[PDB]
Order: sequence, then structure tokens, then C-alpha cells
Amino acid sequence: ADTAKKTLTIYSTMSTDSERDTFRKLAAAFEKEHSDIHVSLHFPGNDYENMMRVRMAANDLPDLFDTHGWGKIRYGEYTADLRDMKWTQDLDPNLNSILKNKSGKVYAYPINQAKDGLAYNRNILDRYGIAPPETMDDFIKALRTIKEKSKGSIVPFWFAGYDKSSFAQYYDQFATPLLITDPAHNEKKQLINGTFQWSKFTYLSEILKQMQKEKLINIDAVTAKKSQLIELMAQNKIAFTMQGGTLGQDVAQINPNVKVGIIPTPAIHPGDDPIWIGGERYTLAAWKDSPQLKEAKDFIAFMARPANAKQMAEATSLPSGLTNVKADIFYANDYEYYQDVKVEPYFDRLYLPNGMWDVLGTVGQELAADILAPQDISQKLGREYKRLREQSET
Ligand SMILES: [Cl-]
Ligand SMILES: [Cl-]
Ligand SMILES: [Cl-]
Ligand SMILES: [Cl-]
Ligand SMILES: [Cl-]
Repeated sequence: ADTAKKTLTIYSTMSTDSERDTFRKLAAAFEKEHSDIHVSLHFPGNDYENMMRVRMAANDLPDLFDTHGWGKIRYGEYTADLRDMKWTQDLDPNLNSILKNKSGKVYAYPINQAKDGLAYNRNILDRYGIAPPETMDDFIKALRTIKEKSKGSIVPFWFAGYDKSSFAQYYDQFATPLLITDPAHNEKKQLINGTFQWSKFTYLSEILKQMQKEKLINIDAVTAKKSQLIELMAQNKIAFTMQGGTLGQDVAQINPNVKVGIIPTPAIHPGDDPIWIGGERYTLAAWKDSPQLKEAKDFIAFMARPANAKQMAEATSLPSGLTNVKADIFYANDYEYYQDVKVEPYFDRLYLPNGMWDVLGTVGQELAADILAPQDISQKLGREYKRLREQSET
């Protein structure tokens, strides 16, 4: 260590080599402009939550940290208000409800943003005359069409069911149109206050069971692995799958003749609009009590400069959080086509106690394996919801 420098500690949930390497390159560029700062960048991976929990309890936070979809709920008491920073004038308005309170606090700087729906093979849908589905009913009808017309040669909706998170993603994304987006058919208040009736969730298990029974998902869903997806998609073997984020670009590298697109998550209730799911992905929040708060803010401002924000966003394959930055990403075409579609945060992060992600994955895998029936799943979910609320409380 150089004792003529002070250390600025930054925690990140970034996972890929492109993300980590680009963040390090930008940290090095920051250091060129600030000869007295050594940036200490940490990527704790699976240990992130445990380490931040202990650091919060110790009142010993990193100077900058990633809130990764939990900005208000988990980090509200520790974050510096960023409302007086210059970059806030360009915050994507789709992020206002997620990264601000109505009373004006800006909780964190969004490096990027997540917008998840369904990924699909454009050519397959054109072969069979299928328009992008905007409702669950139209989605299922498309799956039936693909099964009928392909005579079983194309998987209509593919799951890597070996990994329970594949089913969790299904439940989590579709819980938003089911329970959140429609003012006449939502349960926001009941979810937050513990009175939610899990009988209202059964619909999603019924749909999944319909897809299984009707051979609209892959026959091998219980044993299919994430590592198989790119090759199968590039071989024109899959019509739809839940969005993973880099599928199109990865497939194009192997077979440029296959064009993968994305669409928003279909709506469920009549008259409701399709929705993008995500919002926060990676953020930089400053610890309000950091002795190096000024430097932390200088680093955020540096990251928010358009050339830097574009670079970082592109490494993550997602749009920037700022309107003055147009990251050249693979799905940019589709995000422009769907520019007026709204964004909802991930259901589990806002509406369920911590721990429910794994439970959603569990029950979906047990459904696919014919261990649990839809009615019994909702009862298990309710029990875990109650238990995990009781534990997060006490
Ligand atoms: Cl965390
Ligand atoms: Cl897997
Ligand atoms: Cl994707
Ligand atoms: Cl962008
Ligand atoms: Cl979990």
C-alpha cells in the first residue's frame, strides 16, 4: 500500500468478466484523475448478502455499495441522499418509483437497469404467422400453435428446470401482472401487510401445469441445464424462453442466422398492459456516514459522465440508468420498439419476505417433477411466507 493514498471501498454484485473488468478499468481511470485515491473494488459474489448484513449491523459499510433491487427496503437507513447531484436530472423516469421516494430522496445511482420479459426466436414466430403475444392467453395460444405446426420439433417454451431458479423466474415475473399492475386486480397492500391469500397465486401453478401436461414446455424440463440453452436456441429448437439477458448476442456468435428478440412480460387481467420487470440491477449507493462521502460522490459523478456510463452499461449488456446515454446493446432495437412500456420492480424484492425466491424455485421444480399439485403449492407458499415474515420480524 501507498500511504500517500486513501482507500475508497466499493462493493458490487457484478458477476461477469466483462462487468468486473470494465468496472476495474473505470476505477483505474478515476485514479488517474485522483492521485490520492486507491479504489478497492470488491465482488463478493454469493457472500455479498451475508457480508453486507454484518457490515450494516457493525455500522461499518463500504463507502459505496450495490443495492441490487433492495435500495429502499434493505438500505434505506444507510444511504446518502443523492438528490443534489447533477446526474439526477437525467434519471430514467421508469426508475423514479424504484430509486426515489415521493418526498424527493434519491437512494442510489443506477449504473444500468433491468427490463425482463420473454426471449423468442423471431424467425420461428414468422414461420407460423404468430404476432408477439401481449396476454397470457395469447402466449399459451402461440405455444399451442408452435406445438401443432412444428409437429413437436420445436420446444414452444423452454426451461432449464435442473436449476430451480428457472421456475422461480417464471413465478416472480408473472406475479407482477397477476397481483400488482392492474389497479382493479391487485394485492399490493395485502402482500405488504401479511394478509395476502395465497389462493390468488394458484393460477400461476395451474398455468405451469397446463404447459407441462400439454407438452408446451420441454419434456426434459426437470433435467435440462442452463448450459444447453445457447446451443438449442441457435439450432432453431426453441421458440420462447424467459429472458436471461445475453441470449441474442450469444446465439448470434454461434449462428448469425438466428435472430433472438425480447418482448415485455404478457399481461394477465383484461385491459392491462404488458410490463417490463426489473428496474434496479447494479447501483452505487454511498454510505451516509462514510468518512469518505465526498470521494464516494466524486466517484458516482465520474461514473455518470456519458462516456463512462455508456462503457459500463455496455459491459453489462443493459441500458444505462440515464436518459442522455444510449448504450449500444444487442436488444436496443426492441427496447426502442417498446419504449412506452412501463417498468415494475421484481415482485419478490418488493412484496415477499427475504428467502421466498428459493421457495418459488422449489415449488416449481416439485410441480415439474410431479411431486406437488397446484392447490398444495399455494398452501406451502403461504406457510413459508408467514414463517419468513415471522423470522425477518423476529
Ligand atoms: Cl444485500
Ligand atoms: Cl443448470
Ligand atoms: Cl435474453
Ligand atoms: Cl442506455
Ligand atoms: Cl431466496
